[PDB]
Amino acid sequence: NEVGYDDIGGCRKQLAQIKEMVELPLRHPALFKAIGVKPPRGILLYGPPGTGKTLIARAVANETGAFFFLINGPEIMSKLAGESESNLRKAFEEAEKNAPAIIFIDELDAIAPKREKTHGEVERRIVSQLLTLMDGLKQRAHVIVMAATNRPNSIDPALRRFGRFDREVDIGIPDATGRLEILQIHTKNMKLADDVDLEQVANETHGHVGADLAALCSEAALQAIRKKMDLIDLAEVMNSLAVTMDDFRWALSQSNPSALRETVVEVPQVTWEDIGGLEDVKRELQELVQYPVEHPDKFLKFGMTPSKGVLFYGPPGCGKTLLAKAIANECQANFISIKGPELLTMWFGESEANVREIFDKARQAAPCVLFFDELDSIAKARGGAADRVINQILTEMDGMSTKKNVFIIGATNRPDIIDPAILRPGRLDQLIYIPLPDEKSRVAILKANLRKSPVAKDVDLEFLAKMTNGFSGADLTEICQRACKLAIRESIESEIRRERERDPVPEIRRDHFEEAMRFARRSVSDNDIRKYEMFAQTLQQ
Amino acid sequence: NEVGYDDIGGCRKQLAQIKEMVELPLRHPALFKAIGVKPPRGILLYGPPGTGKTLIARAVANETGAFFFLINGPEIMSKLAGESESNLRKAFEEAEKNAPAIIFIDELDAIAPKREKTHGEVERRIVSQLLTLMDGLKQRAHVIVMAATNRPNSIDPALRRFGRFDREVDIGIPDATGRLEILQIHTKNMKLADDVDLEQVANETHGHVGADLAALCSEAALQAIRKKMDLIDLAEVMNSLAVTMDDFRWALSQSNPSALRETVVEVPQVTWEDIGGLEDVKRELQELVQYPVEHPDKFLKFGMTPSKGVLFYGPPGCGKTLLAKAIANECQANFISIKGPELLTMWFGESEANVREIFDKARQAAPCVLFFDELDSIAKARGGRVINQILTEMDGMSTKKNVFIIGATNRPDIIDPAILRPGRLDQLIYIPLPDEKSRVAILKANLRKSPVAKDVDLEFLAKMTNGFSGADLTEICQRACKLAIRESIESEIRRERERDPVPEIRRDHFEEAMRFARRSVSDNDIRKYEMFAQTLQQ
Repeated sequence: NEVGYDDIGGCRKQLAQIKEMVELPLRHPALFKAIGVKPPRGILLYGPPGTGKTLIARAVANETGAFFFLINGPEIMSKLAGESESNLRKAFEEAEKNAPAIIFIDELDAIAPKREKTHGEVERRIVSQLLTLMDGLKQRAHVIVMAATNRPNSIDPALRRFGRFDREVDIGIPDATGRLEILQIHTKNMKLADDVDLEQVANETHGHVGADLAALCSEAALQAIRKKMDLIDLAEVMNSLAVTMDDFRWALSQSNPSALRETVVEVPQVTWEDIGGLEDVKRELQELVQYPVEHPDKFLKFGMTPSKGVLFYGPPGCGKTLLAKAIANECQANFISIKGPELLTMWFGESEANVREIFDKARQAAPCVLFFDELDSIAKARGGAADRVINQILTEMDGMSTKKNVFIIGATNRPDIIDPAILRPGRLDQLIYIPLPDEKSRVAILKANLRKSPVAKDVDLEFLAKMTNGFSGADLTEICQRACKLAIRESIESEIRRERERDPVPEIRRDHFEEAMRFARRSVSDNDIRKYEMFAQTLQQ
Repeated sequence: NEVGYDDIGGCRKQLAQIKEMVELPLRHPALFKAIGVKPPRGILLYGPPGTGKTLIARAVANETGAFFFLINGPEIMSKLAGESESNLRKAFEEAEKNAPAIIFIDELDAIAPKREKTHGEVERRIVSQLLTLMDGLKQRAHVIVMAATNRPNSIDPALRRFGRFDREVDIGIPDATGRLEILQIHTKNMKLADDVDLEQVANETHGHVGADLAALCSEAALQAIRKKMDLIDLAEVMNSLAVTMDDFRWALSQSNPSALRETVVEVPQVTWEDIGGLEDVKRELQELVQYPVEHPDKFLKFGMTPSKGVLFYGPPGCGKTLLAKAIANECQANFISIKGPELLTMWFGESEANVREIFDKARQAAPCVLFFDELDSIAKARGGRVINQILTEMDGMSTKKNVFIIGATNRPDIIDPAILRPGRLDQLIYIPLPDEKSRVAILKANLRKSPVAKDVDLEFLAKMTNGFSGADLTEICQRACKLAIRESIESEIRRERERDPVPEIRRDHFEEAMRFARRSVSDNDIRKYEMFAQTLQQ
């Protein structure tokens, strides 16, 4: 036993939560009379698999100094019939006499799956044996258990019956800083050529696993092996560990992550400078999520509970999406975004428990903001009514208190045919129309265009911002892509003349901007803007 | 064994009923030749898990003084195959050898689910052995068996056949004062700092259960442990039992609700001051609700037992919802609200069979009034199933045992051609757009749970909103509250920026919120409701 905190760390919030929730037998054995009962009587761990949850349990039992005693879960499935209760009853009786015991089983879906998966008799008998051993461990000298599950829907809800397995602590995936921590710890073994800071690697990667970052580190060292020709039993590499930034980018091009397409949960990094204008609107969207978190006395002063979200109907654009990202960044709260295709999956695909799973993820990862987009798509597809999604949405938000403040940010192209029921109070009625973005917002968009972009003189960004009033900010990012395409068309094409004969000029100029402002279009028409301003008739009841 | 009867509470009506039904072994065993048969044979216990039904059975066995012997159902499933009759016939013969015996079986659905879900043979061997034991206890010296079930439909319907396990006592989840009672129990063992009276913690923790309140009272002390920097094995962490209201609202902020999104059954604390006006309407509603319950002599005078509910149509407003809550408050009856998304869930999604269980919970929860909302949304979603079982279940409901069905409807024409027929809910009632006295009651609801002072002209806003809605006037009240809070943030930001809360909304905030409201009803929308005032001289 040689593990530590930092090995599979990075997820500092969840590891700090499990630090606060597990340390109660550590140094405080008689405190259970003061607290009344231990909140750990079994701790469930759902997430994308293989994220070092087993090493998380090993690390927390190392820091408590308790008898860890890992039991491999599918070994019970690997035992023969009639003796499958061995190494579980024996393990629990071993942990009964050893009072500092933090039990960790793993792959509980092998042991205790969904009720549809429980065909056969020995599997449900193993399930019953484990849960009866668990509630037999009532207090029983401060012994707890930990599990390793995919998601709570895939396991037996009889184990999720409370009084046992009541703690759900959602390790999930790390952020760019957490992936930087995992990448730094896994590169403690190796040595790099210092041509990369590895924050660009951890920021560039998306949806990976800590074991997948171990695979990236292994493939970078493998590329260091692959570059050199086969030395005759040589330690010429063992003193010259020289993995490069080229090795890391080629490893990133090769690797296929596993936790891809799972819904991300963590706070994003926008820091409010992408957006501009709508100062009372941005103050309102700041306050509705921040002051429930930062000033509970102010909503304790007046007990009238504010709404738990908005509806950003308006023109199609990424400004509402980046605004909703920066809201959770400035609140420093978690963020889950469920866009249009995922909403269409419940109507085309017909799995309406997914809405329950998304809101359960939102509740379990509180404080959080649920961003929703393209909500009219399931209704405009019907046109050319709620249809299993919107009624599910109203079902979940009705069962949603102001405590565990899940925030619901909608985004809609057309407010006419979305839902009559969302306009009523008690539901989510905040018709915050963000307009087509004006000149200050487009200057902020141009400032965001400078991010990860070498910039110099000669560019007339103010002239383009003055011309493109009707062109939206998402469309201004589109013409930034067009000008980038025109620059990339001629950058290395300039120096390929040198190689054809035998400077990169890494700056976009104004002629590329003029060609890009010739080529494109605009993503709005005025006959949509008039029905956007149709809601300005809201004067008097 | 240390649990007293007063240790568990909350469900006062349910605990009174189960003390009424279990006490027949207690002190009067010779009463069985007077009553003929013992009315408990098997008592079924449904409800969400974590409500302390094991504690309830232990406490009722402790006040009875009977041989309890609780067994948990999955321990039978934990045993080896072919010897699983251990702790089943052994347990029932152990209860046979001791006459005051109250068997409690925890998690019956792990033993006896529905029979088609009992794939394989040994599950129904165990279920058959248990039920043959159940009717093998014919009288057998006053033994009865209780069983912790999750839901009545989830267990085998053969197991609830009249003769074994036919007493349903519908424990359910507790109400707000029941939550206060369980909170007082869980804070009896510990001590707080008395900044909160624990009513203000318990009157909003909706959808929570006794295990949830145990989690609240545990994590409040955990927050108190989190408050100190470090105590190195010393008794300052034990004597300073000083958890705060901030710790309790933080604990509710870190509370995962177990039995939320469930049909709640509580008495709703409205007390009639929310809605005024409509003297004839309120007279006939308290007539048709309370007087069948509290005056059965006048309804045994004559035989025309009236309708089992009414229909409310007109504009979409919260006044009829709080009205339906307040009538059940005034009769002190239970209340289950069936909402629009709940009714729309079954029709597009094919969940129709749970209507048979919602009406079953209604029938168990009698006397009660059922509120139904937005029933035309299923009707208006035809152009862009479930209601045919509401039209079956109330038709299969007796003239007594009130389960009164209150409907909420936008368009009164499109709902149902059969509900206006007598025998069904033929009492069409147009609850109108809210008028001046109703809006005064809306202002009374606005100043309810609100800090108040002078510079208020709520009557001036009432006269500005003369022929206009009151639910949108409540929306005006949250808009003015939102205006007052954001200017009540800037009052204290100068003290923190340079280095009073003003807890009353002023009149300029209300007159600014006047400009951010819309007519919810239209004049032709009023006219198509008022066309149904055609019921006149024949």
